[PDB]
Amino acid sequence: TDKLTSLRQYTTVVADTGDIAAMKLYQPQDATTNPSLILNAAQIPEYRKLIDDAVAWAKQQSNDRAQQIVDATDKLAVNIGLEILKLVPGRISTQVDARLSYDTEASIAKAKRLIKLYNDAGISNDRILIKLASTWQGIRAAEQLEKEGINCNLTLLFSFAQARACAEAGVFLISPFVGRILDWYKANTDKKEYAPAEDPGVVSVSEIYQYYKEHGYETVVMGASFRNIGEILELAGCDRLTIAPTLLKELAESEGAIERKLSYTGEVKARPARITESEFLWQHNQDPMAVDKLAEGIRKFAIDQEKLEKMIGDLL
Amino acid sequence: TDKLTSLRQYTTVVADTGDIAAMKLYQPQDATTNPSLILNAAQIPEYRKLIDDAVAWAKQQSNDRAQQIVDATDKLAVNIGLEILKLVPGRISTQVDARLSYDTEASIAKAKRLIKLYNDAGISNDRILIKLASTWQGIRAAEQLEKEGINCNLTLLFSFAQARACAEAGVFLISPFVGRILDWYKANTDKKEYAPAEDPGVVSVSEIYQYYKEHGYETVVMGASFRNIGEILELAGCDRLTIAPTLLKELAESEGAIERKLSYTGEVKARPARITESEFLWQHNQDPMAVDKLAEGIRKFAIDQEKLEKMIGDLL
Ligand SMILES: *C(CO)[C@@H](O)[C@H](O)[C@H](O)COP(=O)(O)O
Ligand SMILES: *C(CO)[C@@H](O)[C@H](O)[C@H](O)COP(=O)(O)O
Repeated sequence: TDKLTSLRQYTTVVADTGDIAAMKLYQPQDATTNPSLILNAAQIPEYRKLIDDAVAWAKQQSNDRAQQIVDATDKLAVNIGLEILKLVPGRISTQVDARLSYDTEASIAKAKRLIKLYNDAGISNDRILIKLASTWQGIRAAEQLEKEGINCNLTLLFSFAQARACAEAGVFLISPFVGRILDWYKANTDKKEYAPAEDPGVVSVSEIYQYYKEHGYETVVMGASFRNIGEILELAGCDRLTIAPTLLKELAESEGAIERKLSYTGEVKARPARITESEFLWQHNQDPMAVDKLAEGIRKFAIDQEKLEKMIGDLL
Repeated sequence: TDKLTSLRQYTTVVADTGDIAAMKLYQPQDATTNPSLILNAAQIPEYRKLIDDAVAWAKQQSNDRAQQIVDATDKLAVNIGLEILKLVPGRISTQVDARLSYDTEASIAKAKRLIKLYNDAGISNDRILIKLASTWQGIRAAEQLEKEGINCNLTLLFSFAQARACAEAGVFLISPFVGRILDWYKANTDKKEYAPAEDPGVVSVSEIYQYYKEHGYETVVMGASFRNIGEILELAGCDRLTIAPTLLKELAESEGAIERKLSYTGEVKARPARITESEFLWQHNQDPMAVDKLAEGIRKFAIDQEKLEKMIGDLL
């Protein structure tokens, strides 16, 4: 049989898309969206009914234009989540407005707003992960949300500082990125091609996994962002991996069995004192790749949120 | 006569070096050092006596090796400042350990430590600027230090967010960078050469100057970091400019009179509400150049501080 089926022996497979066709086809445990994927999903013609439901619901919630745009985009992201939840047994990840990434209180508020929308549609909190960028502020938002029974997916995770802070905050799940790390190394070093074991994204997720297991942290490690099946296969054994349909297709069509790569067997070690905000800021900014890419992912996801608001704006 | 003499009609000229020869030769109003310049100055043979005083003074302050290294490097930076103050009528800028850039309290403490060292040598606070990186944390350190009668030079300033936050904190002086901005644009865009008026470093300082004067802020604007005399001449009229000896030489040997370029004639406008930390973080990370270069300058200055510690370490 196939590499996708072999991988599911070791790793829970998650679909990185807003497209329901992919859920029918690959039957993943969970799904992840983000604002770019939400923007792309809104172009699917069969999803016009979901945009229409969102716009109509928004107009019923208030008579103010600014608030209707905000309500409709939020409701659209949730509507897509609801469709996906019909087809996956596990969780949907839905990302908060990236414009709030450096504001803890606004992020907590928005996370709660989305959770309410899901709850009001009949969905309980154990079906949802609210996606927040792994800034200090997002990590603080998440720590508080976890205490209020809202589980979070900490995304755009590039630096070890970020990984340590998320563990210490007790977040439900992290999404350490692989492909964007590779992207950065190509664009900023001499070395433009990498064996899978040398892929610096793969090295990053592997080192994070080890650290998490060796200190007994229970935060789920979900590798995300992939450029090729080599990266994915080198990470077999990661708790979860979220994978775009293109690469799911490739795995499903490749014959053969693969080995588990990622494991920890040793003793549980003593945890250190919690990293403080100053230590975290210092160690994060030691990593020029992480500096660039965290900020960039936030900028891009915000642009896509604006585009989503422009689109909705034209329909009110 | 010469371009250097013409420039001093419009702008207070500051020497960007730890080398006293340059002070004798160009007779600047003020001087600036930073840790790289302190590291380079320590190689000057005539400065061995200053390293020797610093190491001897450190050994008198404690019997602990780690503390002696720290004390000696601080005392060395001050000893250099003291030599320079003999030769300039105005201020010396001395930078705090860049490893403290994201720690407000440690930065305040280090700033005070340096001020004490100068005071103990008979120098009062109106002869000194403590240099701090323009992180949110450094800007908060500076706001507090200014209230305690310690004047600060806010450095590594790249984003408008940084410029606005420093103005609103009432800091004594800012050092918006020019040449490093140019460096970034060369390395990250197609356009590798710039007319002086198009130089994005020159545009940045010009826009900051305008904003400061149009809101009546009294923070001194001192352009720093230069790659060519074109950048400097396009900024004639800036309150101050700190300039390396290489470029001072070029100005002094270049014949002709230059025209003032930077002025604000209009009406004083009403100030906005203060930028908050979240707004500042958002707007700073909108500027990919600023993101990269602030973090980088901090890393490089810290490496140079480590090198300074290695050197001192070998002499205890
Ligand atoms: C959420 C992570 O849990 C996902 O939707 C990620 O944003 C994507 O995996 C990122 O992929 P790209 O790097 O290709 O945008
Ligand atoms: C302090 C600013 O007041 C200066 O010593 C600056 O660090 C230098 O001007 C930086 O110059 P380079 O960008 O050429 O290193």
